[PDB]
Amino acid sequence: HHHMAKTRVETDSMGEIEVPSDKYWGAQTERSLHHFNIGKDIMPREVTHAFGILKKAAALTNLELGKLPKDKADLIVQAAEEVSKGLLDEHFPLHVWQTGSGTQSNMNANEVISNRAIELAGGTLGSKSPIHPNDHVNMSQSSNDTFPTAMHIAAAIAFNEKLLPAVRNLRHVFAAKMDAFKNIIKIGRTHLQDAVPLTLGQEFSGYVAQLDACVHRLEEVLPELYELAAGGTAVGTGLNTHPQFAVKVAEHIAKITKLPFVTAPNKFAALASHEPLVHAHGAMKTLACALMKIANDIRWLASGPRCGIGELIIPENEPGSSIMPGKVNPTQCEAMTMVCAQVLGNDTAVGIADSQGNFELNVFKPVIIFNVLHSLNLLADSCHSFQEFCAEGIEPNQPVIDYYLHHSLMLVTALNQHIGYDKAAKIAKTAHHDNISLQEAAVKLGILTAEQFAEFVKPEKMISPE
Amino acid sequence: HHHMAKTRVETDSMGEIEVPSDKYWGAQTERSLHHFNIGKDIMPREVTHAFGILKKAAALTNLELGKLPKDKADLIVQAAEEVSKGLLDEHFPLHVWQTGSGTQSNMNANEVISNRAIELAGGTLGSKSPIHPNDHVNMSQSSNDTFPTAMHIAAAIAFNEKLLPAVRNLRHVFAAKMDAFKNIIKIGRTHLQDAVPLTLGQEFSGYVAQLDACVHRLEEVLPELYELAAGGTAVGTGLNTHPQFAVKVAEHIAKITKLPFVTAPNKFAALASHEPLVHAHGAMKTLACALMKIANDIRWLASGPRCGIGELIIPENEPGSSIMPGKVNPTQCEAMTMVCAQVLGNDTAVGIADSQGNFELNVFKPVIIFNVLHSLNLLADSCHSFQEFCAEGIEPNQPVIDYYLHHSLMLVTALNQHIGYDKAAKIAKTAHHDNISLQEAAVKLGILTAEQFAEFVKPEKMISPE
Amino acid sequence: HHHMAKTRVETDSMGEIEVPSDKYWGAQTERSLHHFNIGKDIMPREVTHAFGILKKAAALTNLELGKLPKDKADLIVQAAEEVSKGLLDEHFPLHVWQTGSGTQSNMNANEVISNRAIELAGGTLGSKSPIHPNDHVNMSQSSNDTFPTAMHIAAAIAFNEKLLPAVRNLRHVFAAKMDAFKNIIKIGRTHLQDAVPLTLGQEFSGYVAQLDACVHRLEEVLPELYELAAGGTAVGTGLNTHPQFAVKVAEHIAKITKLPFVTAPNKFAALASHEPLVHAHGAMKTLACALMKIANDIRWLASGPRCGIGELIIPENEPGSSIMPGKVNPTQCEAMTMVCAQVLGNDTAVGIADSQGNFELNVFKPVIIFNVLHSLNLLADSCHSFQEFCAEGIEPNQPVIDYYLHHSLMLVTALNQHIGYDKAAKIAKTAHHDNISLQEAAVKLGILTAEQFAEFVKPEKMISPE
Amino acid sequence: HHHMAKTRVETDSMGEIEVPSDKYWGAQTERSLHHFNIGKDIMPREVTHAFGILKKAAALTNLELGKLPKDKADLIVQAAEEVSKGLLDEHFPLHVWQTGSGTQSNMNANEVISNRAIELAGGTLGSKSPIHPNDHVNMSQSSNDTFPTAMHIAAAIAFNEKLLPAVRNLRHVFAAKMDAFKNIIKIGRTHLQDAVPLTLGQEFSGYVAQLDACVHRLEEVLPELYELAAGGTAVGTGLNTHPQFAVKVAEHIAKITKLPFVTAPNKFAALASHEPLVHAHGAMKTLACALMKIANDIRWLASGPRCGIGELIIPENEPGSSIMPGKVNPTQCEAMTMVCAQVLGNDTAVGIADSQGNFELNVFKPVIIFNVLHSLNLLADSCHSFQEFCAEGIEPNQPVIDYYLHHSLMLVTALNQHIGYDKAAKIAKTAHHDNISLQEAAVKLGILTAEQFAEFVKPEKMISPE
Repeated sequence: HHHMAKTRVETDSMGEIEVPSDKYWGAQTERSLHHFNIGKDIMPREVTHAFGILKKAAALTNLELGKLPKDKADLIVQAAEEVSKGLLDEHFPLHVWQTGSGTQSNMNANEVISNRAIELAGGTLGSKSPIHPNDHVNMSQSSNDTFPTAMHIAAAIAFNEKLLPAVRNLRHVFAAKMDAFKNIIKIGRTHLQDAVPLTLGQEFSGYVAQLDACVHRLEEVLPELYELAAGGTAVGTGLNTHPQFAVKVAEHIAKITKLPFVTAPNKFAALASHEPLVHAHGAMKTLACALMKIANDIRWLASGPRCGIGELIIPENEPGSSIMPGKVNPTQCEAMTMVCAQVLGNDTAVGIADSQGNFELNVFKPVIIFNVLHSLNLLADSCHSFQEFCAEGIEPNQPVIDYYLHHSLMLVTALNQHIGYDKAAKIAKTAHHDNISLQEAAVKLGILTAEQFAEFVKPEKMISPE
Repeated sequence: HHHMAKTRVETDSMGEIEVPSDKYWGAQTERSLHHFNIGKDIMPREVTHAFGILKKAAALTNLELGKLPKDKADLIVQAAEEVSKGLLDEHFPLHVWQTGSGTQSNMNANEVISNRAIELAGGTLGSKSPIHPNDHVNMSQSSNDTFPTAMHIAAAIAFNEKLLPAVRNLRHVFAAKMDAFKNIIKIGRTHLQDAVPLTLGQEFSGYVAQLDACVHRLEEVLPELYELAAGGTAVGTGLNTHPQFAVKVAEHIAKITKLPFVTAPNKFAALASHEPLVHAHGAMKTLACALMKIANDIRWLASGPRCGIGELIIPENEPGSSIMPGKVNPTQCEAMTMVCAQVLGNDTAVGIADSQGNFELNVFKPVIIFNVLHSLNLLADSCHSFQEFCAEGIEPNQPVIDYYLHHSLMLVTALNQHIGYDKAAKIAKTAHHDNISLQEAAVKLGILTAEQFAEFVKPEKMISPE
Repeated sequence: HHHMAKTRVETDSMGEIEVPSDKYWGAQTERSLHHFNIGKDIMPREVTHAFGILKKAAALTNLELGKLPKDKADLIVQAAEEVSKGLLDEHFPLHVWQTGSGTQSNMNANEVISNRAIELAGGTLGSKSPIHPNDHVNMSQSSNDTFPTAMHIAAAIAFNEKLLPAVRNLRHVFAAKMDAFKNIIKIGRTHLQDAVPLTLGQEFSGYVAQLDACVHRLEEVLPELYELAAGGTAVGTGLNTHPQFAVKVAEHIAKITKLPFVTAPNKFAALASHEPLVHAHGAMKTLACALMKIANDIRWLASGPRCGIGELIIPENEPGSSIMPGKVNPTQCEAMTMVCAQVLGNDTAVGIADSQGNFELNVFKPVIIFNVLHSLNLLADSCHSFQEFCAEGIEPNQPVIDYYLHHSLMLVTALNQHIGYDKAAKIAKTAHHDNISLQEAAVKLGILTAEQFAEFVKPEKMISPE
Repeated sequence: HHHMAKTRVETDSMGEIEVPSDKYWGAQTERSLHHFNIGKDIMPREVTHAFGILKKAAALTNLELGKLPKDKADLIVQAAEEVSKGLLDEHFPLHVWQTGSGTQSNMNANEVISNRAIELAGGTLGSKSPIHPNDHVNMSQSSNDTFPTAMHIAAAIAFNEKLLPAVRNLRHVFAAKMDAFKNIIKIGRTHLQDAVPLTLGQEFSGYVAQLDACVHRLEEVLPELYELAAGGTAVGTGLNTHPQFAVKVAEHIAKITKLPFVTAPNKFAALASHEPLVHAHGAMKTLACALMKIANDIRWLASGPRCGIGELIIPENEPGSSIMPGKVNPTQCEAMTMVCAQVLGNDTAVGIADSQGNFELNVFKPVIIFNVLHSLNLLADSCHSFQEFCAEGIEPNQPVIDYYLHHSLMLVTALNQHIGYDKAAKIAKTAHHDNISLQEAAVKLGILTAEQFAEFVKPEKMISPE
């Protein structure tokens, strides 16, 4: 192994290893990079930032418990704050496809925070003095209860700060369009066939209701994620931690994040299984199922400009051609529906990985959180992009909407109570056979005048019960 | 088409069709059987029974609204009660793989209830008099808002009466075993490797906590399922139903079932999408992920009798061989883990089908409810079978548990505070090299007497924090 | 346990058990029914029939090897032939969710064939004389190498006799429509937007090519399925079978079926894993992905009759209403697309189950073959139904096809070489702005006469390279 | 929008846009980055390199057809060679979650190759002179037939050069271990229970056979991938390309790659669907199912060091602790099994995306190739890492293997032919009851001497047929 850049010597129990001088990680992170260079997927930075939160909270807890000297605590807190702010993300090189407990990324956090703290103290990086990655930064913690804590911190923060606001904000654009479109009457479509009318606002209200329900399902995940594994140590018993550490470290994490993190009531389930994250992903899967449908309705309704449906007009954002006026490819719908297919696959992966726990520890932890955060960021980013570059600009093509409404055969049942089923069916059959409107067929057959037809067939009286 | 058995003539708008005389379905059910003979999967009987509930509630509602005469209402209610009790299930022959709105099974219910009601009145089956399948049994309803109502009734009743009790009951067997095993100390296993100890009760407490969380996730689905589509009619607007029908029919369904069914606040989402059923299935998927792990722990811990782990003993229920004493194949674990694999696949199918709605109607309704009820019955039945024939009979193999506890190298860290890390590591290395116990190595090296070892290494002091 | 019907006493190593007198199964099948009453799914009858084939072949082999007397062989062959013909399927009551090796269904076959053979000999059912279910019907076989042999026999026969012919036959209907439609020019659609033209025959040729490729992928599975596990006995070594049994029994199975069954070259992989069946299901998944798209194109192109696309007309098979002329719901497309969603979920289940083998035996065998045969029958049946009741009757709506072709803006690039890009773009922009055709805009602007437009814009010259 | 770095002005039909001066992409790539900033996933570099191959081949073809001047061809070829060698990968910033046709990445290739070619000619970047991204680099190509060509080139090259060699090489390490272990007799395990013996070589032969079959399934994909969409242009007809372009460009791609690329016989299926890539992913899924099982056998057999199975010893690669001798966590098995879970989820995503084609174009192309290449690289990299750091170092723990072999009860059936079933069963029952070996029980009961037992029970005579 070699590095073009200058290196320093670090040590672990396997001996010396050279580490790039401008990086803060240590011997074990460097050594592990050599053995787990699988794929391109770097551990998600939300997990790195959550490790910063955990290590800060641990230092404050160990200080309060009298275990960690104030001067060492202050240095660790300062470095862990930089980690949690994302300022040291280039020092976290490990891939997802690592130790299944995530211990390697826990040690990456310990080594980075130790070496940055050593630098803040004016010491020699790699010397483990005055801040030792295991003895100080990992004090009262274990190889097994740290990564699952980072998983739940990362997922809960991302739900609250990124995903739920993105879905709420898209819902309120659809609601604003719903209100704008509340008096536009359009033809229904069931089984893809022409059907009785509804307003464009009513149809958009379905999307609003779908998104409302998804918001609620995502919120219902959060209490499970607020429960933290920290304090279970190696197998769940808390052996070799302080009797107060589990509760106090969660108290500090709650204070740091202003979210109601608590210690997990059952540490054995918290280490041996990850159904809270299966549930988090399942709620995201329900959102992908709703978004697939909503995005598909928008692109089908806007299809054209002349040989599709064409009831809606969407904004064009990629360059067009002056020789192709009216043509708009629905590229935000395409990105969103591709995201939705990915989320349904990621949901399969998460459930498979969760099902594979053995005894005291599920060792599929990195792939579980990787898929949760991948789906979350894809969904949130696509909601935001689809909102800005498609949904906010949706407009009705009123002449097309109106054409379908008054040229469909489906309004004919408004005639039954006036002329009877037989005469109404005759009007519809003649309209269909002669390729004319219901009104034109009624006049042609001498059954109704045009004024009688307009009195009897009022679409605004066909969008609610009697 | 032909029937060995005597037939009667029925009619629909395509003409005459012969229907077996001893069956209550009518022309459209018979005719559809000829076009949708796909697979072997008959529509689940819970859906049939829910149609009975809906049609009874509809008749009572239409009677109260003055639309349906009392004599016709009474006959429909009587026949619909037989349907809801399962007494007419042989008259529902249609397969899952039918019209994607489920309208064919709605018409199966209308025809059966009409012909049975005609028989109760002493009339001629097939005559549609005095009870017409469309004009009376389907009064105020539509082809599109009836099957989704049956879906939610069936799923909510099955959750409440079958699945949730089965999971609760399995949880309490594991809790009773947890209590029985609370003082049995065993070796932990992490990454499949020997680890620090925990009690067998603590390990079973993890399973108890997993099942508790699953119960809660399944309960959280129910409010979505209690909302019913009935009253949305063809496209969600309620055109061609009574303005009070949606609310009153749900009131009657709630009274019949003693569950809090209500009309859906948004009929457009209720017809165009089925995320409540995606969510119902997702919660079942979390249960499958937990059960896979629990069942696998039980069969691995009981593996043997001599060359596996062997900490547990499970009951034998299939015949054994007197020449193979001690051997027990974990067949309830095998059936359960196969069920869990099926549920994870069914969850993929449900999300795909839900994602495929278009405009005013999702027309994947039968496959969605088919998978929900299939997974539900597999999970509930396997919980019950695994409980009765495996979990209730789990016993510890105390000599094997004890052997591992005192022959593992992992208890050596109890020595550090007395003799130091170096001497403790020397004891462990000698034990490993010489294939002897930690106590034997400590004595062999002259570092500890046996009495000193027993004083310093107390597994009962190694299962909690300091 | 009890039975309304008369019973006889049977015995196994757990004692006496009552078995219905009119059923041919024995003690172990009855006893197992009491422990594995999970779900409704009875082991697929193709597996039962394949057990008949295996047991006939085994009897002929054991006769040839001198192990089985001729009189006993003849009786077993006669009963096993009845099993393989489906004549005894009501005597196979066990569910899929059984012993994960499938040994319970192997014993169901042994007991049925033994008791039917005893009856043919005039003996006492349940006495195991003169035909013993284990000592004669299971002679030279094991509990573990029999069900996987039945799996491969069932799957290979079903591929050859049912699935592949169904797909080939649907392909040739689409090819016949392709030929009929080869001169009908229609507008292309890309991203759902209007695009340059192609013939309806060219578009159908895509479906033909998709089905051809699927046929090839399904055929490529077969050599893996022809390799049989029989002869591996308990763990793959062949301990306790005749050195010639594995090869000779496969020779007899090949002769019975007229398919090239052979003994598996590696019995350890044949018992410990089932990737041939994962591959069989994966090829079916590719067919589901193609059929979803083909069925969706057909229903979208036929959507209407007036407010959708409407380029195609499909046959109506469920009763319509004289007041709704022209309306045809695409119910065969709906059943097919629901089947396709199911197959994608079943594919997830099969891969999960296959991944879960341990050591010498994968004990997820029933769920693997259950999903393979479920997907196979759904796909084959839906192909046949969709062919008969939809594809064979597809017709073009030529006036609608022609309207789109000549009212799209996309043909304008045919003008560039005659009038230049600028004038062509001006024609398109005016057509779009004024809601008129390209020809009308060209005339309106004085750029072209109508005769010049017709000379320059020839759709029949726009469906191939220069 | 802004850039800290110096920028140049580029133009598209939407106007001016600033592009970083040190980047080779152009207006449309920059503008699209602003609209499709979804997730972190950059289009896989294999697709970028394949675009280099396509654009080189296109330039050579257009030169041969007389359409492209030699001086412009030479410049494009030079720049496209740099792209195909990976030398310009920092100039391809677009994400997977883009236009569903992949046209945006096609234009990224055109703009990079144009601007690099302009630089090679000494011109002004952004001027589109002397090399125009559309008029020259995209000459004879379309927005829709280019990305699918890159998909197939990338996948076929990656199969041949990376995935298949990685699987073959892992197979031959397992085969070398198989040969080394051919005389080591161990206890079988079925259903996780002790079973009759087999050699460790026989058990490893199962893994070898599984990998051989997977190699064959992966090879069988390749003929589908060698067929290329290039030449189908917008909808499959080849409108607006040269009649010889499709065949000649594939000829040039075959010459460049030394792989047998050919033009696709049906361009409509090639644009409208992607079952070749579903099949490619399905074959990778079969490999994930095999690897999950193989990796699990290795980690279970090596579990310990004292309270698991412990028949194998694996190398330790992460630092251990001198106080935990003998303990080795199976971290390569963990990374591999996590990869396998990911591949099963990715397979679900690929099938869903492929099923969603409409009319002339499937617009899920980026997510399909993203998952194919993600799964491929994870599988190939994990095979290589698992080979180097686990499989090559697998050793038997012969004392543990031997202990199980001679202390299992399963060898007792070797006694039946000498002492009868009854006496053999008595020996087994006494051994089990008294916790002693079969030999000790036989002696204790006075049934056999130790020498008689050793003569009658020879494990080397128990691993094959009579």
